[PDB]
Amino acid sequence: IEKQLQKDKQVYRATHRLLLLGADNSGKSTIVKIFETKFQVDKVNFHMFDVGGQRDERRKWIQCFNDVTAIIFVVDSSDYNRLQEALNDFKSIWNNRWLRTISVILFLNKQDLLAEKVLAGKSKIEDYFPEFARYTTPEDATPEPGEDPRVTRAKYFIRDEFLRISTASGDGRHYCYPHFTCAVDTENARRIFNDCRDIIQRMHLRQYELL
Amino acid sequence: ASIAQARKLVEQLKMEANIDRIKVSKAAADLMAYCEAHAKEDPLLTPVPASENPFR
Amino acid sequence: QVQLQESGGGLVQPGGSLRLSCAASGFTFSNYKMNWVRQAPGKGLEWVSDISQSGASISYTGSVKGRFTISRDNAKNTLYLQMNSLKPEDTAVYYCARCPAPFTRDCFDVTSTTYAYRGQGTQVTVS
Amino acid sequence: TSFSILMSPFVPSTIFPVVKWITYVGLGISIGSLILCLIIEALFWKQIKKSQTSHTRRICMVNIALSLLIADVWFIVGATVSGVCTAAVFFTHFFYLSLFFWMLMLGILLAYRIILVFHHMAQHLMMAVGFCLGYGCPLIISVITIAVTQPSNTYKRKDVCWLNWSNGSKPLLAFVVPALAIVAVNFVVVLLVLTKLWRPTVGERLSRDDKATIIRVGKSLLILTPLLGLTWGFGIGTIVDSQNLAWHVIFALLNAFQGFFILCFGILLDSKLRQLLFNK
Amino acid sequence: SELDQLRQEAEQLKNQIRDARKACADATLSQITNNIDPVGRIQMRTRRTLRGHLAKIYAMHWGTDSRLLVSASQDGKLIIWDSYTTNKVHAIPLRSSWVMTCAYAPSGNYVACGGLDNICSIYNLKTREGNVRVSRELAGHTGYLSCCRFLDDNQIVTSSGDTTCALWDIETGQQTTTFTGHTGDVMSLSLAPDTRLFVSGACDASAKLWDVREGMCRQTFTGHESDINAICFFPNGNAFATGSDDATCRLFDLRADQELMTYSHDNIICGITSVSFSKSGRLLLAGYDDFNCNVWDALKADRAGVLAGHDNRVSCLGVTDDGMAVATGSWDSFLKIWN
Ligand SMILES: [C][C][C][C][C][C][C][C][C][C][C][C][C][C][C]C(=O)O[C][C]([O])[C]OP([O])(=O)O[C][C]N([C])([C])[C]
Repeated sequence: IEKQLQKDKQVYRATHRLLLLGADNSGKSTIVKIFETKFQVDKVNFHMFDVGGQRDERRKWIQCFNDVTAIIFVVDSSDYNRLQEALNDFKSIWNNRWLRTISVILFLNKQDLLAEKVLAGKSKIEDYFPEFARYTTPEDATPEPGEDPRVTRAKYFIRDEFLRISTASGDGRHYCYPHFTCAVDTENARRIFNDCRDIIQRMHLRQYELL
Repeated sequence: ASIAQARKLVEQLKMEANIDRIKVSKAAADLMAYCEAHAKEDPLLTPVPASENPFR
Repeated sequence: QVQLQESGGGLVQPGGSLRLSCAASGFTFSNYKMNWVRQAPGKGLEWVSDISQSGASISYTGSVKGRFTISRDNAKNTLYLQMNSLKPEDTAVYYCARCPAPFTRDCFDVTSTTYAYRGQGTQVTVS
Repeated sequence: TSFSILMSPFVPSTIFPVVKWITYVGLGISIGSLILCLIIEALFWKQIKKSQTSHTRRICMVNIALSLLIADVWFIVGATVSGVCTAAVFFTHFFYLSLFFWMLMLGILLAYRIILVFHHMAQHLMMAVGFCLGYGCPLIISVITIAVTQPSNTYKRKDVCWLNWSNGSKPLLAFVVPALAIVAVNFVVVLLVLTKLWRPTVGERLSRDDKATIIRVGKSLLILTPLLGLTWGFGIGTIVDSQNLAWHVIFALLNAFQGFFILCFGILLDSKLRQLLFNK
Repeated sequence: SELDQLRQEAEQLKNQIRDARKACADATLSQITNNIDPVGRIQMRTRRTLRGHLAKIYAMHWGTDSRLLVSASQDGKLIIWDSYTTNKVHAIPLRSSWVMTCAYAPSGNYVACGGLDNICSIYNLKTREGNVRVSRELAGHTGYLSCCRFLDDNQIVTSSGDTTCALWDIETGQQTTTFTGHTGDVMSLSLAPDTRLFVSGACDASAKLWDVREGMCRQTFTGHESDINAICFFPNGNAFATGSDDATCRLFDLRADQELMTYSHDNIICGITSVSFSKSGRLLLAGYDDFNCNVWDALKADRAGVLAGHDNRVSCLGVTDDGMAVATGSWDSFLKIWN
């Protein structure tokens, strides 16, 4: 009976568990390409869970995901009304006592839809977020080629606003990796693999206390 | 709806009130009586020889 | 038993001032982070502002940033919220919510219609 | 007696008593430092978390600490004292190589955990190769040296009993070249760690100018230098000339204070261990 | 204003109920139990360390013979343990990796598990072939299964995250009786020694007493102020101890229908995960989030011992039927037997 457990030990450690949580309109299923999904990239398996079969009370079953490699947070920038709600959800996940040692990979899903919204001008970010008027595009930020300057400023403001909560607390135990995703993108699996590889590298350095 | 769930709470509260409650002093004594009556057979409360213990 | 009572509310002219008072009983008020949430008609509940245990960490949502003033009174277990420059969009039912876990800065009070730690709330109407 | 004779064939006559006095005080604090380190490791052996990476670095810490203690005490007794003097050469030479090869294991493990993060191979087999090569390879080098140069009488220094640099025999560089090879591989490992930590990670920005990156980089650099033996890199500076007083003094000072460095940096700076020490 | 009138009537009823509790609330158990001598300091040692679980052991359960131990871990493996000799009697892989509860039948033939899959899977341990298979699959809960207990071989009661409790028949496979009335996620329930009635604690800071046969909420206790995670009856069966996330353990009496004693200490700021009673009920053991357990006195509310040695949060603990030993399972994938 010990031989079977030894074989399962290698499989359990080889695979990496990921938690997929976000708003319904954020398009969580789009990130992948019952609710359980599996994808393998660069000869290492990545195993991802999307918990949608429970109620809105998520303060109890979220403790079951304190051993996952990372949390995949999917947020939609096309709806400014629910953007604040997602920020509160991100703040709760980031500041959770049992999730304080888990890095979060943030996806700005459907960034393509945000382009028309800011170019049309009917909806203004400043109405919902007063800080957008004073906000300026960072020098380190790289604007997308073939994109309006207002598009870059609008999308980076949301990314920066999410990162303010990330830098507010954590003490370096866990890190946030923000990414921009369009309606269709085949690099989502590669980006998850790169961040997960980065997370493991930082974990060993922290374990050695070099970090 | 909202009125439906509030109705169930009222009915439950009426039933809760009708139960006769025994005095705490009598109830507290019953718990104390059980503790002293079963104190000797409890292995954690009282010292036990290692021979009787199968874990040592 | 944990019970939260909200006082005040009522019809208010736009640009007026309202001071909602939240009464806390059955628990130590000083040990829990407290929040205010409103539910607009035909819309889900949304978080407004929060107060830390000692009041050091206070934050507001983007829609009431600067307009709203909030504070806690640990002496008599009361939570106070001051609303200024009322607008028609502010017309909603304001609930007084408490984070479940003591000594924590994280809670999930945004939950809709299923929360035992949220008071009944008061209706605020802006003309 | 100078402690620089390990990496320098000749030491200046005027500089030799000065560096020797620095050596004697340096061993005094180091030996006490190593005794404290062994007690802390032994008391907190079961207190550490049951992690594959955490356990293997801990056994590397004690083995480096254990090798340093025995090598240092046997070096002192050899300097004070014909048979007993020359007998201590084999053990002192073997223990120092064991310390060097154990320091390589810490460097290789640090590089392996970074270069290959998904290669979760067997911990028990990986422990075996660390003990096998950490001690067996220095033992192989030591026995080969005595097998060839001991009958030739070139294995013995005149009243010093250390590997010499003269005549047809080449005992000294037979020990030095492995030592420099370990430092060269450990310096490359250190540079790899700096590559990962050079990029700021506080919300994809420094947020405190270059000061935030430097202070985080600086803390890692202090920890890495004694554990991986970067202080032994100054030996090449003093071996090329063998007459520079400035090169000699810094080499003897840091290596003698390595035991103090290990306790102050490898133990005190250990965040998990400091809180555990406070609880006890 | 019909809804407002109904709420006012409920508030008046609560005041009348509260007055009823205070009418018979003369004296306290602490005042009565002051004359008896303290139990004193209790020294406990880890006789057996059960190793082999890949992930955290979220739930565990003891056997009726005080020998077989079953533990559920997030790795997807359900292991039945031989506590006396520290051997794995059986290893049951799980279809769903996330399991939150595990139960061992009083006869020992059946073992149950449940978690985020919203399904209470039951395995037969006494099959003729000898290999463990899913004897019966229970579905119908819309929330995660938090706790399940075996009333008998054919009847099982489960608490789910949909604020409801259900009684399931193994042969039928459907819920015979549904216990509704909780306003929060039910986290734990305990079975009375006579199995006539049971109480379930939810995330609404209240414990409701239920009767299995009638399926009605006999009594409701509101003494805590945070999410309730631990429920356990007194060995007498007329009282139970409840631990919550507010770092307090409270003992309630069924006949008194009020709070008897509170087991809290100022330095404790960590919530309760699991509670249990000894053979006599005088010794109270509670799980904590401070990586260790505390031993309490049920009659004096003072600390008598500390169960250290766990490298993570103590998720679960249990005491044998005969009280021979207490087993503690934490999130470090280790089970420790204490005596
Ligand atoms: C206890 C004591 C401490 C210590 C112990 C020991 C450890 C080490 C051993 C393992 C070994 C490593 C490697 C892996 C395997 C293989 O082969 O794979 C390939 C690669 O190699 C490939 O990759 P590359 O590129 O080559 O990399 C290299 C780097 N290193 C560092 C890893 C070597």
